[PDB]
Amino acid sequence: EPTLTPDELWLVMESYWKEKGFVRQHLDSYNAFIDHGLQDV
Repeated sequence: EPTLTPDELWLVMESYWKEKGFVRQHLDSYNAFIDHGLQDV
């Protein structure tokens, strides 16, 4: 079978950034600090 193309693999990676954003590391980790961070200190 004509395996995919190098152009359908674009549509997989296009769904990666419209689902989760680009500022992930700051935003997501701080989100966990509110839940389980303050209570343990």
